[PDB]
Amino acid sequence: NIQGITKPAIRRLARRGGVKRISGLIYEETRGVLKVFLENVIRDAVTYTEHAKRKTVTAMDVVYALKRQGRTLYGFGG
Amino acid sequence: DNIQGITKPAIRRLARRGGVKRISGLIYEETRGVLKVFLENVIRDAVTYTEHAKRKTVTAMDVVYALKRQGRTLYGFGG
Amino acid sequence: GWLKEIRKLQKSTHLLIRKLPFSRLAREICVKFTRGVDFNWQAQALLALQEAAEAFLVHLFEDAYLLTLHAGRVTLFPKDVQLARRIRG
Amino acid sequence: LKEIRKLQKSTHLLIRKLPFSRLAREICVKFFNWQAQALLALQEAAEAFLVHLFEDAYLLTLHAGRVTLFPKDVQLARRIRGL
Amino acid sequence: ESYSIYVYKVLKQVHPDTGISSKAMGIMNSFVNDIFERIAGEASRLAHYNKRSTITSREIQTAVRLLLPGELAKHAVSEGTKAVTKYTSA
Amino acid sequence: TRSSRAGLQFPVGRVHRLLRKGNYSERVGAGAPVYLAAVLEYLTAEILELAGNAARDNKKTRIIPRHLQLAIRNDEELNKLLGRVTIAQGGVLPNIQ
DNA sequence: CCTGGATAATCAGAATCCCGGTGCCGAGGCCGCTCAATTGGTCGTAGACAGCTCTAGCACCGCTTAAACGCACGTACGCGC
Repeated sequence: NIQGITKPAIRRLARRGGVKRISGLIYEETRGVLKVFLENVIRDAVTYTEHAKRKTVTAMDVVYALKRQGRTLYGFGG
Repeated sequence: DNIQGITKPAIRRLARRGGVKRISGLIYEETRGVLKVFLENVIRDAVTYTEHAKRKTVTAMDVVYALKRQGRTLYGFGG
Repeated sequence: GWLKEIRKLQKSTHLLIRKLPFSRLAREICVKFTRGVDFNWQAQALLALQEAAEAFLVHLFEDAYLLTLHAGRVTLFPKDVQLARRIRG
Repeated sequence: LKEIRKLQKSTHLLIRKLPFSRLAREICVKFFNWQAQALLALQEAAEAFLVHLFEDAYLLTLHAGRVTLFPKDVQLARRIRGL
Repeated sequence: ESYSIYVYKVLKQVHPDTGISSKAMGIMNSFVNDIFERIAGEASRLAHYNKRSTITSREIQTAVRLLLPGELAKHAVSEGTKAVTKYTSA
Repeated sequence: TRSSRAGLQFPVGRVHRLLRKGNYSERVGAGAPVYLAAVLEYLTAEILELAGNAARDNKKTRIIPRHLQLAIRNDEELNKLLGRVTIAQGGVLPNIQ
């Protein structure tokens, strides 16, 4: 399931960031960081929805978890 | 011109405390650069609190509140 | 396409990671912190995670390609992605 | 390599008080009365910011193989920090 | 009024033989406030999020769970829950 | 004393006071300040335990700000909680990289 | 003449403890006011969660074409010197 992040996907991601020669294990360095990041948002976001006795993380629970992480997402506020 | 009060041995101690083996030449001015642009963002954000109350004595509380606003809290000056 | 592919995705604005493997990875992470139970994920909540993670990854890559040229390199290395995760806190 | 293990084990202020006080009061008139506790609150955070910025810029130094600091070292560390 | 007497009672509880300086007590008395705000603030925002106006012991619990990392949360969740049951059964 | 009922050393009534007069909410439960004072007391005991151990490891009987810096900077869970923190008269960690 | 090993002479490699002076400091604990936490009557209302409806997430079942896995060549470039 961690190999769902494909090789031209990370290539396009680094191409958006402006990287000319994208390396090898870099592709394994990205999904690792993507495993570090996406955990740290989800560990907070279900913690918000478990206080209201709910089994569904909404967009606002993602916004609150990201505001806890230090970066404010705009275009998902309901 | 009080930017020369931050002297080359002081910047040398600041670099040797940070684990620098060999300091370059412009680092003895670059510090005088960044301490001119960091501290100013500490000064005005500490004087506006002084401009918020009716006072002219800028306490350490305004300083630690400005450093809280910038994002680096300071210990040892609350009460 | 060294001078061609650099000027296309930056002018473009849509997603780069596919939605369904990202959703599967987000669910596989979500079942860890829910004591092992299935969990409903809203369509806005998955796209929010996607838009956050894509922006975070391109920011981490554009903050590491400046470390690539610092060592006289044009080839990105994981030493730059582990150094960019050190001067951020 | 000699005094590196001397200041890291110590805790005293590297920058003197009165030049730092005059430097702070030069910015103060750009926008008063400064307590002696407020000058230490201005000096401790600035010194600990300078030492930490040099420590984080030295990681940019040993990334290119160099051991000597550079003007590009203090301009690349604050770029990732967003300051 | 400050925490310099109650933190000192903790200092004379765990490692009672050692002392402290007057400067470090300036840090500690600040430090507890750094724990006091970020837990009670984020809990108050927890009252503002899910349509509430009451901050019970459940709010501070998930506020510690949202702020403290790992076992520092997993042991602080067993310190306040132990204390609130002792306070309720007085 | 409500702190004697909670078995704490931190004042319950004072924490409830700063929770009510501190503009946090308008209806503070009775379980909130006991939990908050216990969490404060636990973390202060945690940082004083590492401060009290690093004092004797440095052969000193009085806790200095350097001992508080050694308590903070030599703990994974305390450094993760206290990320954007600085210590007055505490210096830095000695390390050669 | 040459050659194996025995021992005789050698200047010149750094830092460290201490008297010789001190000098203004700063902590854990008692008296016991006093006023803000205790206790309590009284007001005052929040959501416990159980009813109820209802947009919406899960999951499947599943159409076409955009997209990814990797081979082979191939050359410029992090790094060795």
